[PDB]
Amino acid sequence: MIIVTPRYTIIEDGAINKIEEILKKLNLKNPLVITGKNTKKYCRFFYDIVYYDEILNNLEIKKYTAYDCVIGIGGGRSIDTGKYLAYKLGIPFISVPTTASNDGIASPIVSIRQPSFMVDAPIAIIADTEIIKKSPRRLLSAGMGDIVSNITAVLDWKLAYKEKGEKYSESSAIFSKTIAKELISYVLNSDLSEYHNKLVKALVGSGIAIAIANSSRPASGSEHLFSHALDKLKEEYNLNINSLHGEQCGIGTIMMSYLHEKENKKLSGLHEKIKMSLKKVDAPTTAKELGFDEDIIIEALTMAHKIRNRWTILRDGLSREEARKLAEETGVI
Amino acid sequence: IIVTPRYTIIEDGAINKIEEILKKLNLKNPLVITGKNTKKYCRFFYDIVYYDEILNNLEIKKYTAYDCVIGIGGGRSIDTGKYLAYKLGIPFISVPTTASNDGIASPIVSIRQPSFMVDAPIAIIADTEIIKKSPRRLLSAGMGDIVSNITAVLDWKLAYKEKGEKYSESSAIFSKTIAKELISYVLNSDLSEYHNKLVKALVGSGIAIAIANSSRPASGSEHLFSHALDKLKEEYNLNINSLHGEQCGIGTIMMSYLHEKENKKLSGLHEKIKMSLKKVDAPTTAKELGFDEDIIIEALTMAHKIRNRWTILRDGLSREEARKLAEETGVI
Ligand SMILES: NC(=O)C1=CN([C@@H]2O[C@H](COP(=O)(O)OP(=O)(O)OC[C@H]3O[C@@H](n4cnc5c(N)ncnc54)[C@H](OP(=O)(O)O)[C@@H]3O)[C@@H](O)[C@H]2O)C=CC1
Ligand SMILES: NC(=O)C1=CN([C@@H]2O[C@H](COP(=O)(O)OP(=O)(O)OC[C@H]3O[C@@H](n4cnc5c(N)ncnc54)[C@H](OP(=O)(O)O)[C@@H]3O)[C@@H](O)[C@H]2O)C=CC1
Ligand SMILES: O=P(O)(O)OC[C@@H](O)CO
Ligand SMILES: [K+]
Ligand SMILES: [K+]
Ligand SMILES: [Zn+2]
Ligand SMILES: [Zn+2]
Repeated sequence: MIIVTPRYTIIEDGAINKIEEILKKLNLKNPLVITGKNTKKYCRFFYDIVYYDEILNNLEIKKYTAYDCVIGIGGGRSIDTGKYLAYKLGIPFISVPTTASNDGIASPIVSIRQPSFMVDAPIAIIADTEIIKKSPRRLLSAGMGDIVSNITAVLDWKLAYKEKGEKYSESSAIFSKTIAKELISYVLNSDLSEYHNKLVKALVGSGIAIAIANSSRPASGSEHLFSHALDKLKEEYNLNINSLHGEQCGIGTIMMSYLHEKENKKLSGLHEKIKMSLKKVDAPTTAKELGFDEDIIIEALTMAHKIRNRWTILRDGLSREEARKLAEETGVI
Repeated sequence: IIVTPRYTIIEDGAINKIEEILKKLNLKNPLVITGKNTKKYCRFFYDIVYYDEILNNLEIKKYTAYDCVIGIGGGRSIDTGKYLAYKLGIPFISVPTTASNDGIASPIVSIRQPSFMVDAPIAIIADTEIIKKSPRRLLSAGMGDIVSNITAVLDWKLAYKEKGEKYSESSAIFSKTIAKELISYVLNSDLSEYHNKLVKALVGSGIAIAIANSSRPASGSEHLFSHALDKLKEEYNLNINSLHGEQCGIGTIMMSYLHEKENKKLSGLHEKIKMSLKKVDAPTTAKELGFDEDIIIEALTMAHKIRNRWTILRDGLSREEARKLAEETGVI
C-alpha cells in the first residue's frame, strides 16, 4: 500500500487568490502555468504561462528544467496536460480548475490519450467556486454525468471482485458510491443554488477515492468504457460532435445501471433515478440530445468492453441486437 | 482548507523509506521525537529527543535548525511530535511502531484535553514488520479505537437529526465502513493479517477526520467516556495503565447498546462489537480494564459534560441509568 494524495484542498469563493500562499506553504518558488485560450483570463499573476496546445504535439521536445512545479489552470484538458507535464518533469502539480466538468481535478489519472494511466495526485487543489459558478452551464451539467458514473463503476468493481477476484476495497467503494448518492439526493431535493459547490466537492472526493484505491475503479467502469468508445468513433468517422466526456458518461451510466438491474432486482429503478438527476441539472439523457445517431450509440455499446481489459457488467460483450434493446429500453434511443 | 497527508506507506520494511520520502518532500534536517522503548527503531543519523524532555518544558526554540519533525513510536511520541511541528511551523511525519490508535494519521493533537486540530501529518510511514512485533496489548487496543467509529458516526447522525449539526454522509459512511470491514475480518478469519488490516483502518480513520475537518467520524460518546476515565485517573491519582483504545472499546460496547435501545434496526450491534473485541483479546469489562465499578459509573455520568458535543448520552445519565447500562452490557 503506497498512496499519494493532495496535501492541500481549498474550495471557496476567491480561492484563486490563495495560489501564492499555497506555494509558499509547499516551499515552491518557480511554477510553470499551463492554461487554455478561453481560460487565460483567470491567470492573474506573473508566472510563465503556456497553452496546452503548443505542448500536446511538439510534446517531448529540457525547455522546462528550471521550474519546480506546474500549475494547471482551466478545464479538464489544461489540468490533464499540466498533470502529465509535471509527471514527466518529476515535479509537483497544482490543480486550479475553472469549471467542474470532470473528476480529473483531483485525481491521479492522466487521460491525454487512452489508455489512461496513473501518476501522483495533485499536491494541491485550488477550486475557486466564484469562477466555477460562472463557467458555461453545459460543463457544470456534464460534471453530474461524471459523478453518477461512480455508481456503475462501483457496481462493476464489486462484480469483478466476485467473478474474477480483482482486488477490491469496500470502504473506498462505498465512499465513492455515497459521494454520488449525496449529490443525486441534493440535486433531487434542493433549489440547486449550491449545485456548483456540491459538485466540486463531489468531483474532488471522487479524485481522493481513486488515490486511495490506487485505481480508477471507484470512478470508472463500463459507463466510462462506453464513453471512450464514443470517443474512438468520433475520431474514426471524423464526426464533428461537441459532446463532453461527462455527458457521455452520464448516458452510459443510465444504460449500464439498467444492465445491473437485470441481474439484481434490489437495484430496480436505479437507472431511472439517475436519469431524473441528470435531467434535473439539464445534462443530456438521450442520443439525440447528445448529438449522436442511434447507430453510433449501438456500435459504441458493442465495442465498449474491448476498450480496456477491465471486467464489467458488459462481460464479454453485447451483441448489436442486445445493444439496441438496451438503448431502447432506457430511452437513450 | 483541507489538509491531508501527501504520502502514505504501509508495508513491511517501510521504516527504510524515511529518506526516500524526505527527499520527495525536499526535506533535509528532521528532529526525531521518540520514546525510550521505541528508540531501538531509530536507525539513522538524525537528532533524537524523547517526548518527556519536551513535555516538561514546552515553550523553552532550540529548534530553529530543523525543517521537519519525525514522530517514531507509540501514540504519545506521535502526538508530541505532531504538536511540536505545529508550534515550529514545519511538516510532521508520522512513523508508528504500533497500531494502538488513530492519531497515526489524524490532524488531532491530544497532549492536553481538550484536544485540537492541526495539520494532518505530511507523511505516514507504517512499517508492518515492526508493528507486527509490537506488544500484543497495543494491537488489541487499536481495535477499541476503530470500533469507536461506529458509535461516533451514530452519534454524529443523531446530532444532525436532533440539533442540525453539520453532517457529511460520505465521510461518515467511509468511517463507519472502515470499522465494519475490520469487525467482519476479525470475526471471520484466522487473524493472520490483523495487524495490517488494523493499521489500514487506523490510517483511513485519520483521513476521514481530515476530510470532515472534525473528529466527529471517529469520536463520539465512547470517546467522551474514555476522556472521563482519564479525568478520574488524574483526579483520584489512580495507578492504572489502561490504554486509550481499551477504554474506547468498552465505551463503544456501552454506547452502541444505548443506540440499540432506540433503534431495532441495530439489534445485535453491541454484541457483535463485544465479540470482535474479545476475539482480539481486547478488554470488555471494568475488571479486565483495571477499574472499580464506581469509576465506570462516575465516568458514564460525567461523559456528556466532557465536551460540548451532542451524543446518545444527550443531557446525561443518572447514576442509576449508568449502573444499569454497565450491568446490562457486562462491563460490570
Ligand atoms: N484526468 C482524468 O481523470 C479525466 C480527464 N479528462 C480530460 O479532460 C478533458 C475533458 O475536460 P472537459 O472540461 O470536459 O473538456 P475541455 O477541457 O475540453 O473543456 C471544455 C471547454 O470549456 C472551457 N472552459 C472551461 N472553464 C471555463 C470558464 N470558466 N470559462 C470559460 N470557458 C471555460 C475550456 O477552455 P480552454 O479552451 O481555454 O481550455 C474548454 O474550451 C478530456 O479531454 C480529458 O483530456 C476527462 C475526464 C477524466
Ligand atoms: N491526537 C490523536 O489523534 C490521538 C492521540 N492519542 C495520543 O496517544 C496516546 C495513547 O497512545 P498509546 O500508544 O495508546 O499509548 P502510549 O503512547 O503511552 O504508548 C504505550 C507504550 O507502548 C510503547 N510502544 C509503542 N510501540 C512499541 C513497540 N513496537 N515496542 C515496544 N513498545 C512500544 C510506548 O513506548 P515509549 O514509552 O517508548 O513511548 C509506550 O510505552 C495518548 O496519550 C495521546 O497523547 C491518543 C488517541 C488519539
Ligand atoms: O480510467 P479512466 O476511464 O480514464 O477514468 C478515470 C477518470 O476519467 C475519472 O472517472
Ligand atoms: K467518475
Ligand atoms: K476512532
Ligand atoms: Zn471521468
Ligand atoms: Zn481515539
